[PDB]
Amino acid sequence: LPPHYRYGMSPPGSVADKRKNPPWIRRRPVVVEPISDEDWYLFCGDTVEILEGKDAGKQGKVVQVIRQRNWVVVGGLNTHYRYIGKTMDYRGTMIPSEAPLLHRQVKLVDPMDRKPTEIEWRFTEAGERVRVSTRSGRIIPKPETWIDGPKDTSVEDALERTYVPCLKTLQEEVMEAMGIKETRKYKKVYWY
Amino acid sequence: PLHKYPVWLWKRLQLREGICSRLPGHYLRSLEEERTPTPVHYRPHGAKFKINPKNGQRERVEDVPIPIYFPPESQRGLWGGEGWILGQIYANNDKLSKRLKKVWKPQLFEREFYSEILDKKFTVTVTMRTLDLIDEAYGLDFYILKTPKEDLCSKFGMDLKRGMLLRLARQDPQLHPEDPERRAAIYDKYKEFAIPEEEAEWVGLTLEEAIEKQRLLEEKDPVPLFKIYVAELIQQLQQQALS
Amino acid sequence: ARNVVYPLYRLGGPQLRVFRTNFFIQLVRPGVAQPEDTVQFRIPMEMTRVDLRNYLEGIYNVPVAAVRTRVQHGSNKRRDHRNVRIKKPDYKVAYVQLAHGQTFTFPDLFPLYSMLEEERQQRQSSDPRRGGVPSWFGL
Amino acid sequence: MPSPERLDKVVDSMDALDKVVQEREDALRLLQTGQERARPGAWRRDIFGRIIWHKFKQWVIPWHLNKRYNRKRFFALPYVDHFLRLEREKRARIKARKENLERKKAKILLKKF
Amino acid sequence: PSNIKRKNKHGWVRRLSTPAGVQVILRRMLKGRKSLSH
RNA sequence: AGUUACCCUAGGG
RNA sequence: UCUCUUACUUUUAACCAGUGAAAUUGACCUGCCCGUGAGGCGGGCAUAACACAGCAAGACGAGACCCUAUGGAGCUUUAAUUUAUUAAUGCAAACACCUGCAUUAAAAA
RNA sequence: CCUCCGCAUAAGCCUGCGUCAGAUCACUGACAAUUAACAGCCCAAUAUCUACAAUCAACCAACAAGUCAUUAUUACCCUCACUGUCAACCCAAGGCAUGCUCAUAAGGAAAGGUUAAAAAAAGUAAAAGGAA
RNA sequence: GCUAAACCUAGCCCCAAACCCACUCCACCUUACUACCAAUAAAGUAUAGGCGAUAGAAAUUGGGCGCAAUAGAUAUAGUACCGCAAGGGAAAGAUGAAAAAUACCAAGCAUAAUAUAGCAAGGACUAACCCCUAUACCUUCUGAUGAAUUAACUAGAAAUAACUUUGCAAGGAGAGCCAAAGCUAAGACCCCCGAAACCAGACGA
Repeated sequence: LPPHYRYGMSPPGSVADKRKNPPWIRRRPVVVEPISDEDWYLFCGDTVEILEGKDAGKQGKVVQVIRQRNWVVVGGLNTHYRYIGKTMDYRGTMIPSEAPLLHRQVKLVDPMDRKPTEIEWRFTEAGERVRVSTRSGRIIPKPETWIDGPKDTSVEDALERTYVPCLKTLQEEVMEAMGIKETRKYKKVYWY
Repeated sequence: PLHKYPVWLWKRLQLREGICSRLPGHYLRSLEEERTPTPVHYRPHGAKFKINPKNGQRERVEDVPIPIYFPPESQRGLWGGEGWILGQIYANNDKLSKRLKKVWKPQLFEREFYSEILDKKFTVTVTMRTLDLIDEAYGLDFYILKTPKEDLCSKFGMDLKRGMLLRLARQDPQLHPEDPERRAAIYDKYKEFAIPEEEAEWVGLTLEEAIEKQRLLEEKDPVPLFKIYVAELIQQLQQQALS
Repeated sequence: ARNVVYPLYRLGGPQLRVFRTNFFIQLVRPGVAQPEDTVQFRIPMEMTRVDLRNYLEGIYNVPVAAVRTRVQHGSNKRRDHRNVRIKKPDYKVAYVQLAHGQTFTFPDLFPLYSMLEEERQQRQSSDPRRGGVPSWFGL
Repeated sequence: MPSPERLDKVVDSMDALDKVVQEREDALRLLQTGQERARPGAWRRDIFGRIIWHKFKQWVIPWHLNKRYNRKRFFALPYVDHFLRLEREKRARIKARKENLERKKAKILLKKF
Repeated sequence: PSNIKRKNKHGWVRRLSTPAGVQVILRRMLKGRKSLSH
């Protein structure tokens, strides 16, 4: 993907993205404040409080994070209205649409105080690093079966250790085990 | 922008960088020397100062060596400190005449000498001046081990020098077999220029030749990790045993 | 194997063996009418005819009677926004005639909306006799 | 395509298998021979004066009677060093531009925030 | 037009055959040309 | 020192 | 060919439809006679506005020739002086080749 | 109704009127294809042999004097790999090597519609005279 | 109201600092990208020179009053394109927090063709025209040249002396230099485009 490529709500490869960002656009880049990977503290599934714009003071859940633009999409909040399925003769159906919010316009919420608080990333003996609130010494945990198929290896077969560490190459082990015999000896050649 | 270092310092920087840095110190010193070859094609001034007849005051005078072009044939032979003078002249020694190109070539003589220390008849292209420094130095041997690199200005001269100095350093019995008294006589005759063998090994080497020697010297087959690990395991067992 | 140096052979030397083959293959539907015993493959450029025969015989236990190969030239007649030519890669086509009177035919592979559709039956299209007056009002 | 993810998964699995076998091969080679690479090679200096890693090929005859090999020049004549210097200066220019542009971008970032 | 003629006069081998051709290639490499030869 | 119908360039009539 | 041109056909052309350049262009509300020095000045005269097709009298549009430059280039020589050289000689050096110093020519500046 | 063109190979070019879909006197995206017997791609050494043209090659007929070949000893046992193969095409804005057909079995279309002015171009016919 | 206009930021420039680059596998000197065979000062002083145009020592001393898409790199790229080759060498983009929300201004025209007469105006006028007055401009001659039009770009660079204004004053000046009111500091003077040639090294014929 080209440099200064503009990240948006549609995923970087989608049809809407190829339409919005064809291979020949050169727009003004967006100034995103550099937040280190270990300084980020809003995750998908997090409950958050909205400070700015419409829906200020309402609490929601982080549905998507676009970390390339310090963006959090709070599901059902910061919402305008758009029509979908606009055909030639049908106006389509109106639906609520979310606009991204910068991380500065969103705070995290304690599970018992239910108030917006600042967060630091403190080390814990049990867990090497975890979030903590500032107003209180409370940790905020990170939020969010199967059937084996005809071509899925069982865990019992997958984890079995059949490897005996030896000083033979795969070629040699396979030749010995497959009973391939070779009496002809390699005649050394010149390398240069 | 600007370079950190002047461009003429880049050769000197390179000499301290890699395999050049790993060369013997004495050889790098020999490369570093810049001392001036003795005047051959120009007359040096008597003194540093001189009173000119024009204004009658004393000024300092310097001798600016005339550039000498040494054709590659000179490196095979043994000329003096002399070679070609690629210059210009005025048509009839008058500055109001045209300027026209001249080359001054030496007179080459295909003479034949005998190196006693190397005990060999060498046929060499020389100059009359070479014969003169031969006479003043009392022999090809003394001439070769006396005359410095810039005054010799010959690769063949330095090959002879390196051979001679190695033969001295090695105390080599192969000069005159079944003839020890003459060998000792010749070897004592040149006790003055006795040098360590390591120093004699790198004498007269062009820089590329020295790099080639060094890269041979430090070329070793990589020792297999098997014996390193075996020795480490043995050492650990020794440490555990003493516990 | 592709993208490897092959050990050089000299007279009376061991057989060259490949233990984990590196080139992969697809059998594609012919674009034209072909005999019944002919199977068409797309094949890497380095893979030879003997290699393909041995590959099928060994890995897939397919008895192969004949193999033919051609190199298909990909088009260079298409350009970027920068008027720079875009290359469709060249590839190798193999035609494998099966042995023992066998036959191959290419198999017939490939033989949120609720609310949108439920409102799609609730058009209640504009009545011509109303003449543009909104139908929402109960008056 | 019905499910294109499993193609990527198969490719990743085969890359993993290649990595595992290659690790074993190089561990054994380091143990027995001490060499770090399977193919012999050297640090040479081609006609254009640049240092390259020449990888060796397999031949039947030794190199001194190899007519084609001896046509190649693994040395640079003194007319190359000027071009080497000019390339060095071109690289220096590109680096200076890059580092300066990074610094300007940092200034802009600090201005906005 | 002839491919033999073209590769004979302006090709890589003909260029590297002489110091002048090596300098042509070096000039083109400094300029950043995509095609250094025929 | 001649010469240019091979002359050439900047201008002028 | 001409006295001496005529008829026909095709192309072109004119009109209808589609597509659609270029040189050119100070601005123009762009007349005639005479005079001065001519669509534009002076004196007379004329004079509603508006296409399309024509014509080619005027408006508007190369190829030469001479001179100049304290501007070039080439060619020929018995311009300047010189022989860097190349061919010869003569003399030095060395025990003929190679070198240094002078002279004579061709080809040269 | 034209055909002085055509069909192959070479050279050159490089997917450049195949299918599906779309936009634009009235190209883009996707998919598909040229399958070797033709043609490229050759040759184990060491010596040692290679005077008498072609032209129906027989006379004739000559000068410019010619386009062609093996032997001895030694070594030798594995075999059908690789590559070109498409088109309405190239070079310039008319030219093009070779073979085959010498009007075609192959290949094409001079008229966008009308009118029937001038001038212009080409063609045909022209009394009497026939270079004025 | 069409055509259009407008936009800031990609990047770049000059410094400082610091001495840079170069083997995933594979292929590449054969027709390349082809597995494999015979500081400052001394000082513009001494000096050199058709002693002239000019040339000229030494001893000695010690981040931004930057550009911001015709700019700034040629650079969106040494790409497209041109050339057999060496080689030459471009143009251009702009919404917003979200696209998982689609007005007003060049020339040229249109709305809206024209009416005796004439550098197209000026004086006027109740009144557009009618009346009166009015030889386009620039350059070069003493008094033919160029230009369709719009937008952008586009052309005076040197402080010796002197002068003015300060400082200090027989001294001035932060070494060196000058001084018979001088010395120190400042200010203020010297454009753009446009040959044939010659030389060096390549590339083709």
